Parts: sequence; C-alpha cells; structure tokens
Amino acid sequence: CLDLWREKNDRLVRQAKVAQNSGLTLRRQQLAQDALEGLRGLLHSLQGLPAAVPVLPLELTVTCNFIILRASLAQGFTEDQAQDIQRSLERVLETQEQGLRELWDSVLRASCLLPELLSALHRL
Amino acid sequence: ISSQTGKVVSVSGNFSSIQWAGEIENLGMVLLGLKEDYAIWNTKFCVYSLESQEVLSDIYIIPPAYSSVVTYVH
Amino acid sequence: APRVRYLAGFCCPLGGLAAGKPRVLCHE
Repeated sequence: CLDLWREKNDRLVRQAKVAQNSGLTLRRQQLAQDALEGLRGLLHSLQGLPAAVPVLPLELTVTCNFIILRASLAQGFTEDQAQDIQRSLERVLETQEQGLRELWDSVLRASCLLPELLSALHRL
Repeated sequence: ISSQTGKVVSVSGNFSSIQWAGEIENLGMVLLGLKEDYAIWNTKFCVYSLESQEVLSDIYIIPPAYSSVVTYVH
Repeated sequence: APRVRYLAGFCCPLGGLAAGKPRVLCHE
C-alpha cells in the first residue's frame, strides 16, 4: 500500500517538474493543478488512517509538496497551509492541541526521541 | 434461523462485527467480519460460508490498517 | 403512458446475471 502511495507521490512530483521545465502558459498550469489535486487526494487517503510511524515520512513529505506547489501556483502563502501544517503536527503528536508554539516544542522533543523523519521535519 | 430449517443455529466462529453478508456464486451464503502489518495478503478479515462451514478465504480482503476505522461494507 | 412496466423481480447473484444462458420466449 505504502508502495502505491509513494509511487503516486513520485509520479506527481516528476509530472510537476516536467511541467516546470517544458510547457506553455496553459499546459504548465494544467499539469500542475492536475498533480496538485492528485496530492490532495493522497493527503486525504493518508489522513484517513490513525497514526502510522512508517506513513508520517510520506505524509510530511506530501504536505510539504502540497504546500510548496499550492503556494507556488497562488504566488503567495495563505492560512489554509498553516492549518495543513497544524494537522500534520497534530498527527505526529497523536502517534505519542493548544497552538503552534506548544505543538512545535512537544514535536521537537518527540524528534530528539529520534524518529527518522528529521529530513521532513526540518523541511517543515 | 432459515426457512427450509425452522431451527435456531449458532454461528460456530466467534466474530465481533458482520460488516457485510449475502449469497455468492459457488458458496450459497456468506458473512464478512473478524474474529479477535501493511501486507495486502494479511487482511485480518475472515469470510465465513454460512452453516458453520469453512472460513473459505483470509487472503485478499481489506488491510488490517483500515480494520480499525471501517464501520460498513457494500 | 409508462413506456416500461416491471411485472416481476428475481433472485440474482452479485453484479447480476451471466450473459448468453438466460432465455425469454413470448408465445401469444
């Protein structure tokens, strides 16, 4: 299953990069927004299971790609992406509430416990 | 209890939930459910050929991951 | 006025009926 999700992730990333390099004003945005909704759905599928230590490495990577691609296309951030980050962090905590500051403090203590997803956390 | 029987039969297998039930080709009558990690072939979900017969499949039902969250099957 | 009428319903397996084998004949 992780196989399929991971593959989907990879496929969509590569699609995005292809539109990045090649493409017209129209076709670029078409493939981008296509990959975007792929990633949404994948997020939602992964957000549909309880916690899963082995899934988080993707979840964090995917939400990263989602935020990046979202922000890039919009040519700016929003607060939706703040709440996306909030959701992913809530999830990290639920493995083992108040606000972003306490969340991050508890999360980075839970990272010094050495779950090997630091390369995603640091990205986050 | 069936018409054709007229008798109160007990289910031999000890299950929690019966998320789906019904007739399938070659088997006659069937229940989904369970008894009591990310491998598609593990499944944690026994089919049961009704009238206290063989489990009949434990091979390619839904993953055990999803086994905690699912409430209904169609 | 109803271009279709259902005058029976039958036991089917999952999906539905396997094609070729079922037969229908109208006498009068």
